Amino acid sequence: GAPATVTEQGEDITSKKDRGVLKIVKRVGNGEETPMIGDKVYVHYKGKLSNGKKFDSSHDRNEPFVFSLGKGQVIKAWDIGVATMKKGEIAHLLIKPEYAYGSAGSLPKIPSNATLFFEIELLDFKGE
Ligand SMILES: COc1cc([C@@H](C(=O)N2CCCC[C@H]2C(=O)OCc2cnn(CCO)c2)C2CCCCC2)cc(OC)c1OC
Repeated sequence: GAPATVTEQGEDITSKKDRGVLKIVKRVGNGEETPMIGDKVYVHYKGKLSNGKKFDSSHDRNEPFVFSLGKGQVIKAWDIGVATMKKGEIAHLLIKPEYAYGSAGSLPKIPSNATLFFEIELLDFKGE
């Protein structure tokens, strides 16, 4: 499935090169520009735990998910990943626990040492 394809073909977009965040572009976006730190960013996404026990979607609540890039408002993997994305881009990320909820997890929703998978669409970004 999509997670396995990322684990095999996905590009390592971490600075440390520890394969903590792997990316595949699934639909190529418009323009050359990607968002800067501090940009207000608008996305739709679907996400799941590797263990299969929890799934989440913006689409579920039908409304775009909005956050300020690079401010740690989301897990580190998103600050890294969404910064590589162009407007209109859809991407897959596979994320080791160190770039998500770590050894502590975020119980009861996320267990300790969880791997996460996301499908993300970058709708738009604006400068603060
Ligand atoms: C850990 O808590 C959460 C995790 C997540 C999901 C998640 O891990 N993320 C949500 C989308 C942004 C990336 C990442 C995250 O940073 O979640 C924490 C988060 C949720 N909202 N925000 C901004 C508001 O402070 C940050 C997670 C994906 C795996 C399947 C179960 C849920 C969604 C949540 O609310 C919808 C959430 O509760 C606040």
